[PDB]
This record gives sequence, structure tokens and C-alpha cells, in this order.
Amino acid sequence: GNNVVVLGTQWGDEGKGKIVDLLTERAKYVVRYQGGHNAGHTLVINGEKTVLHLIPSGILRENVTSIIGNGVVLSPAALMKEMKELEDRGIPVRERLLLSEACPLILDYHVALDNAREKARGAKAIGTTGRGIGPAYEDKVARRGLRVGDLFDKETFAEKLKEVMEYHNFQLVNYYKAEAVDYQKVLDDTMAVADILTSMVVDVSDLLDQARQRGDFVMFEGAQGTLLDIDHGTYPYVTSSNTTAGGVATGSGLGPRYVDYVLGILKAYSTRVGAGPFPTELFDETGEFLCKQGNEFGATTGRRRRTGWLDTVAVRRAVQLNSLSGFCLTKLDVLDGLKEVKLCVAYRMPDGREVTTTPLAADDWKGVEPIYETMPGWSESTFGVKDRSGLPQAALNYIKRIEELTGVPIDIISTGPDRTETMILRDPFDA
Amino acid sequence: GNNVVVLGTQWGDEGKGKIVDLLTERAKYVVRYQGGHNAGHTLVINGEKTVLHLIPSGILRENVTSIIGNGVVLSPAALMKEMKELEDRGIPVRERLLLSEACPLILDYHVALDNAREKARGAKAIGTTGRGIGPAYEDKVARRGLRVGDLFDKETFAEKLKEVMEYHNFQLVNYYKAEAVDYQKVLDDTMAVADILTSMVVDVSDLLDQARQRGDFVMFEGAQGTLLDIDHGTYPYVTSSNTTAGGVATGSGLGPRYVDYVLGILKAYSTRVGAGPFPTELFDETGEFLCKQGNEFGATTGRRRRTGWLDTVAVRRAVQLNSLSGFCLTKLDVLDGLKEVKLCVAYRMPDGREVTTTPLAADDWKGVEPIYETMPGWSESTFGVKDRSGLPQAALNYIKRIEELTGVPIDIISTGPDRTETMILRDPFDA
Ligand SMILES: Nc1nc2c(ncn2[C@@H]2O[C@H](COP(=O)(O)OP(=O)(O)O)[C@@H](O)[C@H]2O)c(=O)[nH]1
Ligand SMILES: Nc1nc2c(ncn2[C@@H]2O[C@H](COP(=O)(O)OP(=O)(O)O)[C@@H](O)[C@H]2O)c(=O)[nH]1
Ligand SMILES: O=P(O)(O)OC[C@H]1O[C@@H](n2cnc3c(SP(=O)(O)O)[nH+]cnc32)[C@H](O)[C@@H]1O
Ligand SMILES: O=P(O)(O)OC[C@H]1O[C@@H](n2cnc3c(SP(=O)(O)O)[nH+]cnc32)[C@H](O)[C@@H]1O
Ligand SMILES: O=CN(O)CC(=O)O
Ligand SMILES: O=CN(O)CC(=O)O
Ligand SMILES: [Mg+2]
Ligand SMILES: [Mg+2]
Repeated sequence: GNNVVVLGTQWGDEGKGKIVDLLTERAKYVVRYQGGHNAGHTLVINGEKTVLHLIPSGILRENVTSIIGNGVVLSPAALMKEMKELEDRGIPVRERLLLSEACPLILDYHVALDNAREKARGAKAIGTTGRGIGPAYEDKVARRGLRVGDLFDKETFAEKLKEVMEYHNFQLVNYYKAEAVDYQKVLDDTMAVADILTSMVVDVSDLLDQARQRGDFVMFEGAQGTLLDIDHGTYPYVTSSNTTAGGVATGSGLGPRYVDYVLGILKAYSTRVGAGPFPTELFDETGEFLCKQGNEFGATTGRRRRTGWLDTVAVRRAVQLNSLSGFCLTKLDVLDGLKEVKLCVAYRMPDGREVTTTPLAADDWKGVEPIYETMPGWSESTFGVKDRSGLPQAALNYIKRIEELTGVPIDIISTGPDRTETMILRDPFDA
Repeated sequence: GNNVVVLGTQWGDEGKGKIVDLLTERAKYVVRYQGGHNAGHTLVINGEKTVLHLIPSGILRENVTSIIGNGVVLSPAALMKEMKELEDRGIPVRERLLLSEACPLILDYHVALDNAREKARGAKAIGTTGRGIGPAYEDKVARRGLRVGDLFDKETFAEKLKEVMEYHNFQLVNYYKAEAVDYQKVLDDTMAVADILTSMVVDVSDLLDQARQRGDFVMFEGAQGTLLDIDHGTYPYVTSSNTTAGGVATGSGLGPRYVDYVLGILKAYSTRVGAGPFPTELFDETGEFLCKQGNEFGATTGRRRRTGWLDTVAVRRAVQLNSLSGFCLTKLDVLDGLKEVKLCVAYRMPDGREVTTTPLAADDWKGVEPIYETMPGWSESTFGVKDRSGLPQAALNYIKRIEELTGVPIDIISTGPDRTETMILRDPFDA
């Protein structure tokens, strides 16, 4: 299809960035529809490595236009930081980045609150990235946040600015008894760049509508994973955005009947960063491997990630909320050399019931345990293999199993970090 | 199609309730995906009148199952209130209402904050309905709200309850210097009904998924209108939810590729309740008519509604975000007896530019003016007319004009409040 969507089918870090860059060979626009600079994506091309956080994975192709939709919570500081360090690598970011004047702004106070809150909860911290994404979003729904559009008028703006920090300060000090953020500084830094931001501004909803009257290729790029959806995720250990497929229409402005193909990224094993429910979590040696070998460390916080076995019940969930058309299996290579592999196929509830449908909220996952299925692994290696043919029988056997259990095809197999080290059995666009 | 969606294409009150009830003759489930008991719907059947607010318009047919999705912000008080007064009219609400354990709860403190905030803003009040929808939503995105699922465990719950009111109280008193809500009371009332609420609980995302493997008919029922979308609406004068078509997938759990037909309700003239931008607003006599004749008064607040001419530029917007498959024109009859009608066809900007695309934020609509087009009306009357044939040439002429200007068909024409007083040129289901 024409409107393709890429998103994490799990707890994020399945491999989205990679895929979005490999697929943009043939697309015209790439749209980020939610999240902030909490997303941590890693693209590798001939060894050269790039980790974007707020800027879309399409920034390096000069045929694609990267748009930052209204779903995203834009931090003026982060953009600048990112933009500059890329322009220094020969990438003309400004010649190709556009954004929504409706994006809410993340400013220091958000960070202050985000971090102050985490402390308030102590024994129950969510383990957020500390980027102030939560508060940035709250203010949005509380109808008091500042958007990209309000940087235009600067007199009008400082009044507003003065109004929200006042209230935020009041709580920062009196309530958490933390330090206050100075209005004068926040005001300056923002003002320092208002014009740069304001020049990238575009009417996204409408352009995307244009793109379509033409059948232009548009790739939607997800942030975080499915079990982090604020509504459908393991609340309260989630992100503040609808990371699931509906986030696209709300976050970009494109009508829902225009989503043509939704591809879900699947990591082959499981990771979770931050706190929260995780049934198939590996605390033993096998954990250490998957983590060692799969170089599992946060892409934004450098925090080590929890690893565990692939959970087929959670994934059956994401197929469902997401109306996935197809999967893209990543990191199979990270499994070479194990004696055998295992996958969660059903859940044993705290009262004895064997279920195949996930709970849906932190506390309700509390006592559940995984009923795995055991498979012979492979000592042969698969890293860098570019064709179904080079993959050993135990692998293909593992691959078709997943399809069986989910009923969803495996269109792309990923065997390493470099763009080129992939295997496309079916391209989402011409499907 | 099988999954039909009904939503307001304007600022709400276009007529959704009616239509949802008329259409549910042939559907199995009806899902509410956002909003609260701020929505005010009015269904009339053989004169008998019913105004639902939180409970779906499908409550009166005994072949439909009404589901309250996770998008909705459920007030235990409102449900009870509503449920009881309907059961008294012979409708077995409990035999047919189901809901999501993921719905966040609206409790007195929300109302307190909502109303305290409105006061804080004074000269700039949003004119919300005072139902505490905003705060109920904030807490949700702030990851501290209480959901239907947490009423299950009652020990666990009171801790949590104790935790959020503490903080909310702190601001209520210290900050706004308003009165504090008593934890003991809130706790009791909720506890009074936890079991009733908890018995209606269902796994919505999954059932809807079942409904579909079968091709069951499912009607999605919108709340508020399109220019109230928190992202895409005239911020900050909007509701806190994505009232636009993406609200469906995020609010119910159904995958976006399953939306088959999106029908938009169109009122024939314009109303807005609450404060905010409104270009074609009629302050003159013609305003009084449309308001008098069209019995324009809030369905939830009894507040008089602003009326003005139909705005084709705003509507061209909703076609776009909504990927509307078709329209349902309501209240044409309310136009009988005018010398001539007019419709906004383009916007004249504050700097002289004639545009046909809406601004998108309160302040940015500030100076714009409507470039209307003028049409002969009709002295003949259309109220209660059940067939295209009975509609006079000036009407049909008005009708085809709208289609021209929007490029979207007019599938249902509504000529009055009673269910039966409609004209279906194309049923959304078998389309
Ligand atoms: N070994 C291996 N690493 C991969 C593969 N695909 C991607 N990666 C790399 O693994 C990491 C996935 O983490 P991350 O970039 O945070 O994913 P994101 O959440 O989608 O942005 C990055 O190193 C990728 O370049 C693969 O198939 N094999
Ligand atoms: N005269 C007239 N009134 C109508 C028509 N369709 C609906 N109504 C009535 O007009 C009102 C629309 O307001 P409301 O119920 O708040 O709409 P909602 O926002 O969709 O729930 C209610 O009286 C309806 O029963 C129509 O075609 N003609
Ligand atoms: O509120 P935030 O800062 O988003 O964090 C809340 C939770 O979101 C989780 N979180 C946020 N972003 C991510 C990503 S980024 P990417 O998948 O887009 O590359 N990955 C994993 N956890 C995340 C975080 O670990 C914490 O558990
Ligand atoms: O935060 P709320 O209470 O929703 O109100 C904010 C704005 O939402 C507007 N508002 C909320 N609900 C409605 C409806 S209800 P229905 O269309 O679902 O029947 N109609 C009109 N304005 C509304 C309200 O008038 C105020 O302008
Ligand atoms: O790639 C995303 N990261 O895991 C986020 C983080 O490390 O905080
Ligand atoms: O029908 C909905 N109403 O207009 C809401 C209200 O009156 O507040
Ligand atoms: Mg990542
Ligand atoms: Mg109404």
C-alpha cells in the first residue's frame, strides 16, 4: 500500500528506526505521530551509526520529506541539539524537516515536574526517561500547554508563558518542595530559536491529504511499543501517548480509511526498559546472553534492558489493536548458538486458569505465569544472512511457528544492524 | 460496511443521537469511544423523548448491545443516575450495558478542579460543561487516575484514592483557595456501587475483535464535534478528547483498517455552545430565527447555542481529518420560510488573502471573515417529509450545492426530531 505504518508490537526497541530507513528508499514523506525525544532509534549504514530521538528515521535520504506531526511533543532544546549535530555530518536537516504548528512544547518546567513526580512515587517509579513527556502531554489535555504556533506572536506568548509557569512553580516549590524554574531563562532559550522553529512550520493534515490525492508514498513511524499505549498498555507503567495504530490519525491528521498497510516490528526475543509487568522475563543466565549478545542497552538512557522470551499472548494482542497487515522479525541472529528456544503460548492465571488473552493493567498482571513451548535452536549462525536460503531449518521452523501462533505473515526478516543486512519477502508498498 | 462510525462534523449537536438510534435497527453492538456525560444526545420516538449523556443511543433496541469503551471517562454517579431513570421507563439497562475496565473514573474532585479552573481563567473561560472531563482526562495522561478495573480490589483502591485526592486537595485549597473534597465521602459513594459497575465490565477490544471475525454490525457513536478535537480543534476552546475518527481505535481498541464507513453528521446551519472562534456566527435577527425555530438550547447545560450560517471551509476540514465516506444532513426543515440562505465558501484573512483552508487554533482564527454565497430559500415547508420527492427545488438545490463544495455525498436527509422523519438515500451498512 501507499500509506504504510511501522510501529513496535511490544515494549519498544523492536527495531523500528532501522526498518523505517530501509523502507524509505521508495517513499516521499515519513511522519512521526507521537512521543517525544524519549524514543531512541538506531540506524546503521556501512557501520556509520546514527541515533535519532525526535527527528524521523527518514532524515538521511534526500528524496523523502520528514514531517513532525501534531501527535509529537516538541522540545525546542532537543531539536536544536539534534539538528546541529546532524548538519555537521553533511545532512541538511533544515532543507528537509517540516512540522506541525499544533505540536505542544516541552520546556524545562516539564522536565522539573516529570523528575519531581518520579521522586514523589519512590517505591513505585514508572522509570520514565526523564524527558518531561508526561507533563508536556498533561498540560496539553489540560488545555494550558504552549504549541509551536504560539511562538509566532512573541508579546502574546510571554503572557501565556508567564501564566503556566506561575502555576507550575507554585506546585514545584510548595508541593514537592523542589527548586523553581526561572521564567526569564525559559523565555530566552525559546525566543533564541522561535524563528528557526517557526520557519519549518507546515499544515500537515492538509499536505498529507495532498500527498494522497496523488498516491504519494507516506511512511508513518512509530515510537515506543504497543504495551506502552496509555489506554491499552500496562497502566500505569506506560507512555502518555497512543503508540498503537490509532495514534496515526490523531497525531498526524490523516483519515483512518487511508491506512493501507500496518507493519509491526517484532524483536524475536523480549526487552522492556523502565518498570512494570513482564511475564517471560529472564533473570537467569539466558537473560545475560540475550542482553550481552543483543547489545541491549537503552538508546536514550543507556539503561540496561530487561530481556526475556518472546511472548506470543502479548503479541496476539498487538495484532488485534493494531490490525497489523504484516510483521518484520528483527534480531533472529541474536539467537544463534542457543541449545533451544522457547516462546510464551498461554498464561496460567493466579487461580489456576490457563488463558491466552493478556490482562490489561499493571496490578491485574501481578500473579500470572508463562506456559512456554520449547524449540530446538541452532548452533549455525544467521548474522548478515540476506536470503531465506541461508537460514538453517531450526530458524525457519521458529519463524513459521510464530506465524502459526499469530496468523500474521513475516514479511521482513532482520539479521543484524546494518541497513543492508535484511531480508524482504514482501515489500509493504507494492503489497 | 460492517463497522460504521457516526460523529459530528462541526462543533457538536449536529444530530448524532437521532441517527445512531435510527441506524441501530440493523446493528449488533454500538460503541461509545470518547467523552463523558458532557455529550448531550436527544432521541425522539413517537413523541416520547430521551436524552442520554453517557449511555449510548442504542440503549432502547433490544437487539443491540451497548458498550462503553476505554475512550470514555466514566462517572459512577452519572451512570447510576441515568441507568435508574431509564429502567423506570421499562428499559432493562443492566441487561444490555457493558463497559471497559480501562475507563478512567470521574469523581467529585475532578468537578471541583474543572470548575475552580474555569474561575481561575475568568475573562478567558472555555465554557466547559462543568462535568470535570478535563481533569478526569489529565490525571489519565498524568498516569495517576483511577480506572474501572481498580474498583475490583477495595483495599488496594482506598490507598490509591487517598494518594490522588491528597495532591488534588493540596491544590484545591492552597492554590485556588477553594474548598476541599472529603475523601471519606468520595470513597463511600464509589464503594456504594463498585459491584454494579464491576459486573458490567468486559474485555471490549477483544469482543469487538470477535464481532468482526463474524461480520457483526457495529456502530461507533461520536461525542462532540470535529472542531472540538483536542489536537485538531480550535485550541484551547476544545474538549479533551479526540472526537475525530482516530478516537475510535484509541478509544475502543478496534484496529484502524476495520473502519468501513465513516458517516459525518451535518446540521444544515451552525451552532456552537461554549466559547471560541466562530466566523459565520449570526448576531442578528436571522440568528434568532435559526435558534428559535431549531430549538437550539444545550442538551446538557440548557445554555442557548450560538447559531450562524453553514461553514463549508470548516466542513471541508472534517471531511479530511475524518475520511468521511458520507454525510447525513440534519435540520433542513429548520430552514423553511427564509427569503434566502447563505453558506461560507472561503475565508478572507486579516491581511487580504482569500483562503479556503481553516486556521487551526483560537488566536489564529482571530481576524478571519466569511465570504458567503447566496441562495434562494423556500417558503414551502419540508418538516416531516420522508422522500426526496416532497422536497422543493430550492432545497434540493441547496443540497447538491453542499455536495459540490465538499465532494462528499448526502446519504441521509433529516427533516425533524422523530426517528421516523428521516430520508435514507443510502444505508451505510450495505454500502
Ligand atoms: N543484531 C541485530 N541488531 C539489530 C537488528 N535490527 C536492528 N538492530 C539493531 O538493534 C537495535 C534496536 O534498538 P532501537 O534502535 O532502540 O530500536 P527502536 O525502538 O525501533 O528505535 C539497534 O542497534 C539496531 O540498529 C537485527 O536484525 N540484528
Ligand atoms: N427539526 C429537527 N430537529 C432535529 C432533526 N434531527 C434531530 N433533531 C433534533 O435536534 C436536536 C439535536 O441536538 P442534540 O440531540 O444535542 O445532538 P447530538 O449532539 O448529536 O447529540 C435534538 O432535538 C434532535 O432530536 C431534524 O432533522 N430536524
Ligand atoms: O514517560 P516516558 O518517558 O515515555 O517513560 C515512561 C515509560 O516509557 C518507557 N519508554 C519511553 N520511551 C521508550 C522507548 S523509545 P523507542 O522504542 O521509540 O525507540 N523504549 C522503551 N521504553 C520507553 C520508559 O522506559 C518508561 O518505562
Ligand atoms: O470540557 P468540556 O466540558 O467538554 O467542554 C469544553 C467545551 O466542550 C464543549 N462541549 C462539550 N461537549 C459538548 C457537546 S455534547 P454532544 O455533541 O456529544 O451531544 N456539544 C457542544 N459543546 C460541547 C463545551 O461547550 C465547551 O465549549
Ligand atoms: O530507544 C529507546 N530507549 O530505550 C529509551 C530509553 O533508553 O530511555
Ligand atoms: O448536547 C450537548 N450539549 O450541548 C452539551 C451542553 O449543553 O453542555
Ligand atoms: Mg528505541
Ligand atoms: Mg448534543
